[PDB]
Amino acid sequence: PENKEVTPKMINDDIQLKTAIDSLKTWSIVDEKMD
Amino acid sequence: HMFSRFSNVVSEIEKKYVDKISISEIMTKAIEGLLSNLDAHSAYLNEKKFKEFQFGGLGITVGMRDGVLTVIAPLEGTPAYKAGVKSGDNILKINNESTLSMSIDDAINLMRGKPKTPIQITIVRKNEPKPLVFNIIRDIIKLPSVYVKKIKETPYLYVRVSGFDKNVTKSVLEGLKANPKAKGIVLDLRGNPGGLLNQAVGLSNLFIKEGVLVSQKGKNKEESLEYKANGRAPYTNLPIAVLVNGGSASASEIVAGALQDHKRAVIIGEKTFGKGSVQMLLPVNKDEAIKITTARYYLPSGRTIQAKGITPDIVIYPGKVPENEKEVTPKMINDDIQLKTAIDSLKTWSIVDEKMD
Amino acid sequence: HMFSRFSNVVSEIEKKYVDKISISEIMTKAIEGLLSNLDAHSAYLNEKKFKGITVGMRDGVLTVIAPLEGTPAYKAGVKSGDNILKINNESTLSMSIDDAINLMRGKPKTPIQITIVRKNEPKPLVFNIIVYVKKIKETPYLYVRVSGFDKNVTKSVLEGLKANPKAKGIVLDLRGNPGGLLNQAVGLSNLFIKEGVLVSQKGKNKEESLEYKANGRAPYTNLPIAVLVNGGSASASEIVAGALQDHKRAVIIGEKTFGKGSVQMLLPVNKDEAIKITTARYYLPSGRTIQAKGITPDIVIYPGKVPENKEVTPKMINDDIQLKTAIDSLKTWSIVDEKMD
Repeated sequence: PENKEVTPKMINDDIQLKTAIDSLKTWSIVDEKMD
Repeated sequence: HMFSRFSNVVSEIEKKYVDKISISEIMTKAIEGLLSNLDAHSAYLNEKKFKEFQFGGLGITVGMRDGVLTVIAPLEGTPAYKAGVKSGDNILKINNESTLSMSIDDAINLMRGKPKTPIQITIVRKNEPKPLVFNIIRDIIKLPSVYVKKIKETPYLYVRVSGFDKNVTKSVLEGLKANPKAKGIVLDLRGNPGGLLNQAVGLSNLFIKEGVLVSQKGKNKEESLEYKANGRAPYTNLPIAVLVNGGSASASEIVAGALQDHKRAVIIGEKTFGKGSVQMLLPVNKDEAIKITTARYYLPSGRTIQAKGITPDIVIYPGKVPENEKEVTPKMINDDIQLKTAIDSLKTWSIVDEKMD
Repeated sequence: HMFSRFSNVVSEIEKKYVDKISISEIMTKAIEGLLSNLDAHSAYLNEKKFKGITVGMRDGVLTVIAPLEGTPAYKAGVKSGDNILKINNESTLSMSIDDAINLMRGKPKTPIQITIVRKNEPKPLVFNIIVYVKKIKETPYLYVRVSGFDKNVTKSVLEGLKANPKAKGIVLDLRGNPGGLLNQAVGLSNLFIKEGVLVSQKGKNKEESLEYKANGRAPYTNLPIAVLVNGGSASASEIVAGALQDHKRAVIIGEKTFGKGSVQMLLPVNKDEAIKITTARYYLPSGRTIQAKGITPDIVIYPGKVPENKEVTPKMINDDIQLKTAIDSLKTWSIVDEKMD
């Protein structure tokens, strides 16, 4: 939805990649809270 | 005795002006002009206005952005939402009078008044090349704000807070108690204009055990209040997933901001409408008083809400996710992608919990 | 004393505000607030004008933020908003903010060549920086387009009309004219009016009520006139339209005008500070004022296109319908003149 390395260009092209990055952001937050 | 600079200017204005205005009228224009020049949210109450200050309305919460009047968020139960008023628009006129320069207090006075009284508002929208005129009738409709709805085929609830009014903490606590088998929350704060601070720290107190919740600090050492969590937090481990949107402010970012800094939740949505400040009505004269901001609340970290806002950890925008009765059906989740993403962040939280179990 | 109301408020602000503000800072906030609340046009002047053009990005195109009055380049003849092609032999397709200010702005009194392409000009015009009359084709009516009420405008209009002794009507165009010097505006209206009152400045005092009366040196009393006005005309442009309309010396055609009948008398108040307020307002021959009801044209017509089936071409007339109406009102004037003759 709209308003050598992985730039945000193709991240927006496919939604499955974006969901995987958001799933990793949630993993980091839970790790920090439990730490 | 630094009034010399003001005395020189006022000495020539009263002498060479087209009209006949007394010193009293000129000074009132100076007091009112100075207050409106400090910041947006200041106003002056005269002899007549102050006495009458101490029900109903269209439900529009208003605030100024970059010098232009804008609507923060219309409440769901009020006719403003039903009429078609949306957040982010610019108010141009009300009752056929211009909105070039006023304050929040008088603008609220225009909306508020006797119920069942029609009001005409002209609104300029980004997507509309021409301003549109809206006719809205007033009412005194009372609707519950906080309600919990279990989501089907998931252990995750859905707690929507429409407004931070009184007894929100009790309703949230009872709603979470009514589902002892729950294993998640979707704390929806989208389009929440604001509410009371004393209850915002109460709601977040259910989740945070140790650590400051928010701190108000002016330019003076005293009056610098600081709210801290108590040891009676019952739900220090249950997963949360807060939803925010550009129509949330004024203790809609105290609940979201405090959880974000304490890593108690995953803020999801768009950037919030940055609005953090405390306004009081200090009396200055016999029956004249000024409304001047003195202190803001800084998030547990120490950063400020005005006017940066809350940047969600996951940024998304409203839309339909691509596809190929007292509960949250799978259908209603599909219309808005922001609600589906909030459940997705809850699934990852559960998986990490099981892995670390 | 009289400062009791302000002293109490200014102390509370200095004591219980979010930030720490000195009395000097709060005084300027109060001064600038008072002038703004007095009138929209009035404004407090810090360092006045004695003590040059900024280009920003808006909708993907370059726009001018604020032009300075003291820059001599403004009087040179450089017009903003044009499709700029070259600035000192530099490509304008891709420039930065720092590049623009360092290139387009330089030391004055030095030759600088810019290439600008104008929509109406078939070829680009090269400008080096160190109010016209045009006969309308196939019609005996001239076209006195006054873009701005600058100096010598009255002399230029009178001289240009003397170059066309066969004149039979004037489309006096005052559309989109912010205004200018009153003394020149009265001089322009004095060409066409033999006797009467032109304008009158008035304030709150019986003295200083200036009144302007026409003299007998009007050369073009009987020449037909059809003034064009719109919402972009202010001050001196409304002075001519109102003075002619009240004297029945012209036919005003167009839309309603924005009243700007006031005088902003700049005046110092301190060592390096000044104020600007309204001191006199302009009242048209009848008596009614220009601010802010403006001038109601006799023949009201909004911009549009006419329906299909060195000089002013017939094709150029068709683009704007107001110009066609002004020529039509001159044709009727000629017929009525002939009938009584």
